[PDB]
Amino acid sequence: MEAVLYSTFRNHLKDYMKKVNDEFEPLTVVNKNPDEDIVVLSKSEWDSIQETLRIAQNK
Amino acid sequence: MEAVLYSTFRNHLKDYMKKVNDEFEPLTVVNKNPDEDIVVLSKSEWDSIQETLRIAQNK
Repeated sequence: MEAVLYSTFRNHLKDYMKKVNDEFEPLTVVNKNPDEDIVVLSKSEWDSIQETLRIAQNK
Repeated sequence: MEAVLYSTFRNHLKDYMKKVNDEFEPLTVVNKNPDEDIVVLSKSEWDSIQETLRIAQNK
């Protein structure tokens, strides 16, 4: 997964939001404090994951 | 899921990163352009999802 330093993510926030949407690929934001670290993905991909999970549970 | 306007998310980025970590709960960032919309969650929770998916496929 693409990994992005916090400062770089903050400095280019809209670009990264467009990237995860346009690429259907998540990224990780890297902090010096690991308890701040996050994953960013499009709502479309998140919904894909959640719909797939519920469909798979039904099947 | 908690929904956060883009401007509010940008203005309080570190607070929201700490929130998704401390709460083990994702949030959605709401843009005027839906193709910019994202989900933010902790790396810990993402890893939980991915480990669970692979374990469930094995079982």
